[PDB]
Amino acid sequence: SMLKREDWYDLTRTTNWTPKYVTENELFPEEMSGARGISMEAWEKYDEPYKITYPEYVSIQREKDSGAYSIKAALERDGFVDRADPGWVSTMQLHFGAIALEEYAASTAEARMARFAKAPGNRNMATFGMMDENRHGQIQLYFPYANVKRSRKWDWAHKAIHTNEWAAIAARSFFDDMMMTRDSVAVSIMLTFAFETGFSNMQFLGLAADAAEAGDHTFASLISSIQTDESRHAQQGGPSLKILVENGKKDEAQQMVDVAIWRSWKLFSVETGPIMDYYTPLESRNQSFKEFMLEWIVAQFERQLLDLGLDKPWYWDQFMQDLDETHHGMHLGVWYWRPTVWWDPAAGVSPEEREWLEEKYPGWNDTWGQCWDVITDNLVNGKPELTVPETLPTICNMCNLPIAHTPGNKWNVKDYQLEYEGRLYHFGSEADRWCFQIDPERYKNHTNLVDRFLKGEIQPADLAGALMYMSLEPGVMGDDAHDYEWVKAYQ
Amino acid sequence: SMLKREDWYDLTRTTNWTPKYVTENELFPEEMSGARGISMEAWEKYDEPYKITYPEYVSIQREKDSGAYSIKAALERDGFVDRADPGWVSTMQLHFGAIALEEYAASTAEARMARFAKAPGNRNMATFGMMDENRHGQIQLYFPYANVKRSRKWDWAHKAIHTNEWAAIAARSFFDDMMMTRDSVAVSIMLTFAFETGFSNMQFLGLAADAAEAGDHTFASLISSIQTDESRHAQQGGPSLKILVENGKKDEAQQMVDVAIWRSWKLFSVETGPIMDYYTPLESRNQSFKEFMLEWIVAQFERQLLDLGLDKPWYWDQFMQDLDETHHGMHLGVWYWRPTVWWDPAAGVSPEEREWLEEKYPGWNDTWGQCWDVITDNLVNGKPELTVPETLPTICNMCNLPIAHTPGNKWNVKDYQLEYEGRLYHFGSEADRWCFQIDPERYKNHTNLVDRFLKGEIQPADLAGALMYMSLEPGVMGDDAHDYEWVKAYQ
Amino acid sequence: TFPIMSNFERDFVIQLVPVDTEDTMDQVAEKCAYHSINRRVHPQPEKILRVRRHEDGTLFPRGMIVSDAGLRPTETLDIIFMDN
Amino acid sequence: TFPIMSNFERDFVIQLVPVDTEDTMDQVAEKCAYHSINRRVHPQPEKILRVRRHEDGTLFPRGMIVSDAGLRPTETLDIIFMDN
Amino acid sequence: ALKPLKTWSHLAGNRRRPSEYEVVSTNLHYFTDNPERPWELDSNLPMQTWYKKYCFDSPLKHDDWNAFRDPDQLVYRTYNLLQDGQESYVQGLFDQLNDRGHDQMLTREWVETLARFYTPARYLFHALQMGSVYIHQIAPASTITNCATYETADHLRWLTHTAYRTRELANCYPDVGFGKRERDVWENDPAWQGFRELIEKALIAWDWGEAFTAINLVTKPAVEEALLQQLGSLAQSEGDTLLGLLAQAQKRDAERHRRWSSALVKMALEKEGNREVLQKWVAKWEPLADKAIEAYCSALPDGENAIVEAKSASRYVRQMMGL
Amino acid sequence: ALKPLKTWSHLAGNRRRPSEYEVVSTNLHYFTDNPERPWELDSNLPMQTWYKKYCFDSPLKHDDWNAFRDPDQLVYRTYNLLQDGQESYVQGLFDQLNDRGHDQMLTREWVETLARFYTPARYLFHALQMGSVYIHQIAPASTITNCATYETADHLRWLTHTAYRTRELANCYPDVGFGKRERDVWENDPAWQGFRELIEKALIAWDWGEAFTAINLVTKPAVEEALLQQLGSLAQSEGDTLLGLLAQAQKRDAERHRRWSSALVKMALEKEGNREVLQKWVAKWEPLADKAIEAYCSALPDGENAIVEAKSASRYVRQMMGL
Ligand SMILES: [Fe+3]
Ligand SMILES: [Fe+3]
Ligand SMILES: [Fe+3]
Ligand SMILES: [Fe+3]
Ligand SMILES: [O-]
Ligand SMILES: [O-]
Repeated sequence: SMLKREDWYDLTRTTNWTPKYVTENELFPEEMSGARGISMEAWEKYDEPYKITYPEYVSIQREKDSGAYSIKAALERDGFVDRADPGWVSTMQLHFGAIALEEYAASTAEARMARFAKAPGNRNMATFGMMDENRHGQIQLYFPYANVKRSRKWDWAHKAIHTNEWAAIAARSFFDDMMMTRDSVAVSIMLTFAFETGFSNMQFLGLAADAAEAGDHTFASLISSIQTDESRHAQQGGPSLKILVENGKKDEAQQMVDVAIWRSWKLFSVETGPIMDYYTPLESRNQSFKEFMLEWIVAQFERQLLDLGLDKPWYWDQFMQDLDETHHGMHLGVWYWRPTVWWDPAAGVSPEEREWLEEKYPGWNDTWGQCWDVITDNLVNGKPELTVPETLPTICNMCNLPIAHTPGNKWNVKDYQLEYEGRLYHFGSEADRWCFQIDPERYKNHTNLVDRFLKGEIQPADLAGALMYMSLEPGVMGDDAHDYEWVKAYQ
Repeated sequence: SMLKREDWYDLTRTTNWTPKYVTENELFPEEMSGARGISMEAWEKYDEPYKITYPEYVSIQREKDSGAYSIKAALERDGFVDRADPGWVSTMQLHFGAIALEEYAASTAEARMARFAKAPGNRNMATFGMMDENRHGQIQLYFPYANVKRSRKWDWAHKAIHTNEWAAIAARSFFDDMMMTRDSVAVSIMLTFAFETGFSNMQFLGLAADAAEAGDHTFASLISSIQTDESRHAQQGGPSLKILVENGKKDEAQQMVDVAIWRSWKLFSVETGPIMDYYTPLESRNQSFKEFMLEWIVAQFERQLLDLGLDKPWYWDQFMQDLDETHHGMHLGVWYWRPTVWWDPAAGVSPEEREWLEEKYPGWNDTWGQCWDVITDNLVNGKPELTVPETLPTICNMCNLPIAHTPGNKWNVKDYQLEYEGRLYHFGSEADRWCFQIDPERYKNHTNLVDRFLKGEIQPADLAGALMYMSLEPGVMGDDAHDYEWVKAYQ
Repeated sequence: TFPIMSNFERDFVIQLVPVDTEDTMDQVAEKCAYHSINRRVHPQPEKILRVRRHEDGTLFPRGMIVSDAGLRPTETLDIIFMDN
Repeated sequence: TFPIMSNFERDFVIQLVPVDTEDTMDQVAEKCAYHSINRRVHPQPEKILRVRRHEDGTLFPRGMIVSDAGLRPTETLDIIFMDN
Repeated sequence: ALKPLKTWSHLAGNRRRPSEYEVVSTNLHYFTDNPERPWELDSNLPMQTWYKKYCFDSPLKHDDWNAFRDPDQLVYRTYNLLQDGQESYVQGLFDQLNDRGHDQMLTREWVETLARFYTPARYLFHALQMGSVYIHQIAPASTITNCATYETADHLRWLTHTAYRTRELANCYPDVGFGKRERDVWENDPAWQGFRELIEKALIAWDWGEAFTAINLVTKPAVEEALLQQLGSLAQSEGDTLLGLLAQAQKRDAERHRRWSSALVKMALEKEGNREVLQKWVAKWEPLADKAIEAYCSALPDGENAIVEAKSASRYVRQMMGL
Repeated sequence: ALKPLKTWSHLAGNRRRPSEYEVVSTNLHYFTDNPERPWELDSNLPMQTWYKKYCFDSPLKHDDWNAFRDPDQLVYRTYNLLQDGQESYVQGLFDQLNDRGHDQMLTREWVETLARFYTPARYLFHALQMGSVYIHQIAPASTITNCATYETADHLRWLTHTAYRTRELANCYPDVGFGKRERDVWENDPAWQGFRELIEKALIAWDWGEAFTAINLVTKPAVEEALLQQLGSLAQSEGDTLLGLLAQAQKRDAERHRRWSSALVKMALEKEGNREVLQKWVAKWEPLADKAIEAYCSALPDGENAIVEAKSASRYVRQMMGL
């Protein structure tokens, strides 16, 4: 006979002791634990709501890989990827490059909590968390590797985060901030709660649906499998927030959440936004990126925050408005500067696409449309060179993303500048600037790509220089995904 | 540490003993064992060339199902089957109905050898054989069951072999002859060697390729998985033939092979033939059914027979010629009598289809084309009723398939009639008639569908009567697969 | 009422045809044609349909009746095109 | 040679524009336009391009030169359409 | 026009969405469609006669044998999940007890007991394999057949354990005869003859109901109580920890065969006359079992007790079925 | 234009088509790209300082740590295949020995030994889990990290066994304190203090090379020789067959950690000065291990011998690495 889990579970996480040959602070250094003056005993209240034990883990996850990997081997020799919509191929090439190594990096973050959390529950869950991201990183390398002979862009699944291409900088800027350079409690809040529970879970759901809809079942299976691992470790932040709120730190807890969500949203608005509203074919589109944000992301956050005794962040209304705008900026930025990324951006401004854009976002043609008008005439009128850039946009010093917003008839592009210790910083929103102001020691001597350019760190100090600096050469440098085929619609 | 298989394998099959409380003949009754006067000791020479042991089996086959079933669950909600070529859907509906319950029946056949073989090697292999067909039957029910709400034709995966529809009779006529009603040695020869090793292995390969090519990966995975189980038990016949030849029974061994192959070929020519040359789309076609027969079936048989000290069967040249003909007859029969089967036959005589037919089979339009000409005019000229029958074709008393052959300008349709004990039998070939003559006690009072009709066993004694007798009602009764859409090509 | 098996010329398949013991070969031929002519075989109206016993090639005159033919029930009959 | 950040009217994005310390506002405007006009913004030739400091809204005269503007390196500048 | 259904047509009135077990297992035999002519061939073929005689004319009768349902509800897919689990455990045992030199630690006396009482079991186990596989091919319904199918695989499973451990023992003690001597032990040792007679005789009971009783209700509990329960206990108390665990392992399979056996008997009892039919077959075979348990257990240490215990434990199996 | 490649660009000159292990495991850490500023933020962040100090400035040096290769070549997929196998075996043991009432059969004396010497191991095992997971996050290469990743999972694996068996023991003997008493034993029993001091101290060695040595080369063989080898042998000879097998099981994991440890040391020896670096760390920590093996094994029966055996077996691990 076997015990029922409930009967012996607690003993798995009954592992705290009172050190004696070294001191608590030496065993649990504050910079790594973030115990915040709250006692060991009070951290022992930490109670993960989703429980699992080693034998369950290896059994359940053995089956998950069996599936995922059999699906891939079964579908490999049909090579779906050779005949997929190219906005789809692009979606995939972007995903792998932006995520694979960061997923792997996430295991270190988990390892952070696994050693340094004073909550024994957290330490164990994070060990499983640590295994989870070992998987994600691993599988999200194994999968793209099937395509390395089709194009060098697939090498970026590995290489991207080893480069200074601007998107990779933006990714690392997010991740190192959220999960690599903070204490254990912090990571539990900023990564597992704010980012994984708040964004990347629901994103992965949508991404799997879209993969399916596109006829890519290898990828649909991949993504959906990974997604089933999420809540197991994504849960870790909640209990931490409970302890913090119940013990005199509601504000500190608030501040981390405020920072973690804004930073998540910015990165989300360049990675998911453009894909939803521009790369996925018109007839494959269930809802707008704004619709998806409001349904599956925003309400949940409010629900979570309310149940935890926290408030909506100060910037929440701004964030609402920004759903009409930010990602359209991000997409225009990416498309216009398309030689600077490692996938082919899809324009997504055909007439039919444009009425859809106009429906989901009333005022779009009156604003975003204007820029695209000029892009379009230029392409009709055999002047394609005015659709590629001769300079570098202003980079936000927080999110490391272009500073961009409404154009056209409702022009509202702003820079939330800040002078600090005789250096001028640039910020793409009030919130990005605020993130620096609450903790400047943390960002102060970081330099964005533009700073580097300006300081003589990029040599030759021209565009071709910036291209080598960013490890990009023809063949990975991105161009229009449908090879301009949407232009024929205007002649 | 573990032993290497080689070291202890023999002990798994060191299981014969000399009975004492009952007699050998009582323990191994000749009608069930077919020991043929050859001693127990001499049967112990039986040495299966592919070896496996219980722990290997359950481990390896656990993984096979994990895969196959995950592929199905992953692809289910996309419902490929709703948008597949209908010649494909038909191919599937025919396959399941003709094969599923017979596969399950094959486990009894295996069980036959597992109890009654005097070769201990055979008894064990047949136990694994018995498990194999338990799988095949089971999985080939689980899979079609996903479609029961799409059409009642899918119920035939279960129901077919419980009916008196003419194809089901033809199937059971083959299988009960080959594997259900013969002694153990016999089954090892006629089923595992002649049928499984000789036909159904290579067929399954082709069927999986075709499934893939059609964009049906659930089915491609299904078929190819089953196929990997084949040689494990398909091998059983060879060693039996060796023992028989080495011991004074070359002729008996010959005769079984001769019978088993012809009977296999006839059934093959109505099940696989039409599908290859008519249901699969023109541009999906790798080679002709005749090409496939010569490459993957015939040469192998000659190789097998030569290595075993046996001769090519007496009818071999006839069989060669018949590759130009038989299946075209079978397909015309099936199509013309399409309300009498449970899938929609695909005509496959569009102009482009017809030049392909003419290339693979020079003389086709001059012969088979003639009938199709008349069918075609009739359909152009708004007389569709002359393309459905008012009588029942002559059934062969061996193969229970229509008696049919070349039409048109090279007319060569023959009946190999035989009067025996004051009853007249009809036979679709010299070989079918010969199968009866070498062993008439085995077929004598069997009645084909036509015999039944003629004797008053089908009531009402009209076509609608024969339809109920065969359990067929509108909704499963078959019609033209592409709903006549190929007629537009002629106006 | 007598079952025979029709092997119609230039068709691909032998069929069950009920005939009458009283029928003439001519009338056998007609009853057969019904199931072959204009279904899978082209008419030949410069031609005459003859009836021969399939097993041995024996040609029956147009005018003889089934009763007198020496036929085994279910006997196969070739139905061929001729000028006489 | 002086880096500024161009926030061109009706464009969507701030851009890095090298200008010269010697340039007039007019000539700043021109160097900016190069990267916005006919790329993502429609020309307005009944209009005059003016330069204002983004942080506080301060409008520079067409004629003043960069040297005299009080600009921090990398300062963001609004480039707007006017009639005077 | 015939409408699409929610499930297979034969399962169409059920209220409960059928399960995997039901969908892949039920109403599969077709030879029972034409009791006058089981097989699509001449009706006087010896195999027609054999099924008519030994399946259809069985005194053990029911209107709807296809109604039978395995309590464990095994299908192929779940059979291999189960047994792969269980096999990892037993192959685990083999691997790790080897490593530790478990065979080296056994006494000369116990090594002699193994050769006499343990090894030759490959013959008895293979005989049950042949036994259950005959039930398979003559049972009147696919769900009965399947139970027999899996039990046949378990019987092969036990044989395989025995074959494997026989090498290991031969490797450790080359002068005992392990792997060479067993046939003569099986054929000539008084301890075995009880069983050999039980099983040889049982293996020629062709009637399916009599096959089921003789094999699954009479012979199996006797073989299991003697060779698994009594030998395993002995093994454990004699320092043979491998075999004590091995046997307890194989007894899991036995408990499962008993479960489905019980289920079948429960089902036969729905019909008047069947208890009497089953009880009569039991009374014919029980004496031979008694002889088997007597001849074997008595030659063990503490012999008389092993006989008493095994006799009533095997008896107990049938009492609980109501027989 | 850049041509498509046969494999990842970083693996491009190899001759051998890279393996799964290579494709998913190699050159993954990015914080080692900018030793001056590991992380995409300000370079004076405490975490910048920590990696600079404890990863980059390690006396244990190599030009290309990314060249490291796990001898067992574990990836996540094959880690779970392996351990699910091994877990079926151990959960098998638990299930079947229970069934048999194995805990009931143990003597009062041995039940006391378990509570003192066996149960409190949950603390020591969890401490190693924390130990190996720190190596993970500060090792200078993804292939080193991965080895530590899986070993952390094994450490949690051992803890979990211990936690489980502690309930079972508490269920069988409610008046012993199983599950309640262990912290006080861990914290206050002379038998434990050797180890507690070894591990508490080791857990604050931040330098990755020193962490690796202190944990994987010094502490682990001492914990493994004392708690698995000596306690398991004792268990077996004291009639505790479960724990004798359990411990032999967990020692499979230990042998694997030793294999990769050995591989790493072999690799460090390519570079002059590293043997001296490793030997110096060993000489600092070996005394604390000696104290651990002494304090623990001496309180066992036949105590002096357990100390001698464990001392030289753990020593042996390092001698074979050449250290
Ligand atoms: Fe992840
Ligand atoms: Fe995650
Ligand atoms: Fe099969
Ligand atoms: Fe087969
Ligand atoms: O994740
Ligand atoms: O098969």
